[PDB]
Amino acid sequence: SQSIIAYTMSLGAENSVAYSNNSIAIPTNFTISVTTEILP
Amino acid sequence: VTKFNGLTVLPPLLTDEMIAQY
Repeated sequence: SQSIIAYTMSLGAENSVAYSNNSIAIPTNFTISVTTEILP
Repeated sequence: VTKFNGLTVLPPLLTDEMIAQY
């Protein structure tokens, strides 16, 4: 059932931004995200 | 913009289409 497949890679999910001259998006909820970074 | 005697020229992972999509 499970096997190695060959396919064209995806660079990200498609998301078309609905542009409008009388509309804006303002966030109402925030999430404090903690990310790591490792450098020698 | 500006061989076959053991010199293997491999193509990169992201071609000119994937850079244009980025």
